[PDB]
This record gives sequence, structure tokens and C-alpha cells, in this order.
Amino acid sequence: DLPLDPLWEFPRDRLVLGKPLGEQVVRAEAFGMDPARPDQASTVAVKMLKDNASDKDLADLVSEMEVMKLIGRHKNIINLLGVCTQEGPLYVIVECAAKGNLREFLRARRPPSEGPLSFPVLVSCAYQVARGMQYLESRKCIHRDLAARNVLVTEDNVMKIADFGLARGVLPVKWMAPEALFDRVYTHQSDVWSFGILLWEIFTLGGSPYPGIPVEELFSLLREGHRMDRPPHCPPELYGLMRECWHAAPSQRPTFKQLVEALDKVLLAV
Ligand SMILES: *CCC(=O)Nc1cc(F)cc(Cl)c1Nc1ncc(OCc2c(Cl)c(OC)cc(OC)c2Cl)cn1
Repeated sequence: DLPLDPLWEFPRDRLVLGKPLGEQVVRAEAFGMDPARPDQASTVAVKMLKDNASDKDLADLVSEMEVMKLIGRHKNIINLLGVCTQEGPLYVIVECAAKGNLREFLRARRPPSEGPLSFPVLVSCAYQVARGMQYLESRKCIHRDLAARNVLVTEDNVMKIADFGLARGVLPVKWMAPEALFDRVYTHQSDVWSFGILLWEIFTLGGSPYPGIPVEELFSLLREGHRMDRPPHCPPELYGLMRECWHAAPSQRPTFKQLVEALDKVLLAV
């Protein structure tokens, strides 16, 4: 079936599968993800197919594995760690971020008063996602569904972009740039629009975008040149970034390079 890639194959017998994470992806213990200390265990996540999967379902998982191999590694993406391809079911092994997705992370750290999430820390979350996206962009990866739910948080509060390698497998209208919504055109610039929405998620501590506004009314609100209002405590400089991300014309929005530089300047100024 699948060929042995010497650069990624990991011994099936050295991975002990554990609790499911959603329906399949499973929590596992891998022994020897560090070649330096190959007795050392680490917690990872394993994507595999359920028993009623078609030949097309295999093809899609192979395709995600092969795409992640080629994009390579970065501090701010969920990285490929290894694969089990031989004499058994296909396992794709990736980093497991202990604190879950950025949405639930922020929503659980909502104060009743001041909360344990400072301005610098929130800007830091935004900067780390911009760095992640600038990398994926340099590897010619268009995400297409950048949102706080698709950003995971490690034990050391590092941001890692999830699911940047999906094929055509299971819309989030509120996060989509107009050219996506209307023309089904996805570019790096349309990802910049989604970044602007994510900025707003961060500075509402995981708020739901366009509060109360049925999806039917969003399209005509955007065509009329209306956008989400500045969130309660959001400094203007940050709202200004969000707005730039929400320019109708894609060529008018910032590049991920410019977002990294802008957020860098805010953190240096602190
Ligand atoms: C690590 C321990 C743990 O339980 N972590 C939890 C717990 C939880 F309730 C929610 C989450 Cl999101 C996590 N973290 C976590 N879950 C899954 C995960 O990997 C899934 C995955 C991703 Cl994000 C990507 O993106 C590149 C690809 C693949 O497979 C190709 C998978 Cl399986 C990471 N962290």
C-alpha cells in the first residue's frame, strides 16, 4: 500500500494510543520522539481512519500527511512528528497542545474585574499567529479557515495554527473575506481578513463575531462598508489593524509580513 519514508516512519510498537480527542483523532504516548533520549515518552495526537472510511478518505489523509511533510516545521504551527504506514493502519502523528484551542483558552480566562490575561499576553497571542501564518504563506499554504477555534495553545502558552493541510473534508461565513463568500476565491489576502476577525476574538476573550446579526444580514452589512465595532478595552492601534484587515479590496489589506511588524512594534513599545 503506502511506501516507507525513511525520514518520517516511527515504530508502531513505540506508540501507546490513549483517550479519543474527537470522532478519529486519539491522544497517545510516543516513546522516542527525541532521538537524543529515545526512552523518553511524550504526549502526541494521532489522526487515523475509522472502519467505514472509503478509498477517497485514505487519499485525503495521505494528502494531509504529504502536505505537512513538505511545509516543514515552525514554532507556531502544529508540527508533524512521524507516521506509521507499514503492516497496519495509517497513523499521522502531530504535536498535542495541552491547553486546547485559543477560543476556549480565552473564554475560560474571562474574569468575573481584571483577569490573568494582560494586554502584552493578548498582543503576544496575535503576534505568534501572525508569525505562524507568515511561515505557511512562505511555504505557499493558504489556510482558508483561520479562526481562534483552529489555533491551539501549548503548556507554555505558545500559539500553534491547526489544520493548515486539509483536503476537501468537513460554512464559517463570519470569518470569510468577501471575495471568498461571493466569488469562492481564497488567497493569502483572504486569510488576512480572517486574521482581522481572529484579532477581534482575542480582544473579546473569545467573543462570537457580529453579535446577534443573522448570517442573512452579514453580506449586505459588509457591502454597505459596515464592520464590527471596537471591543470594550481594545486600544485604538489594535482596532486600526483589525480595520486594515477588513478593507474590501484585498490588495489594500496588510501582508502577514506587515502584521508581524505592526504587532512587533506594539510589544516593543511595552
Ligand atoms: C495534548 C493533550 C490534550 O488532551 N490536548 C487537548 C485537549 C483538548 F480537550 C482539546 C485539544 Cl484541541 C487538545 N489539544 C490538541 N488536540 C488535537 C491536536 O492535534 C489534532 C491535529 C491537528 Cl491540530 C493537525 O493540524 C496540523 C493535524 C492533525 O493530524 C494530521 C491532527 Cl490529529 C493537537 N492538540
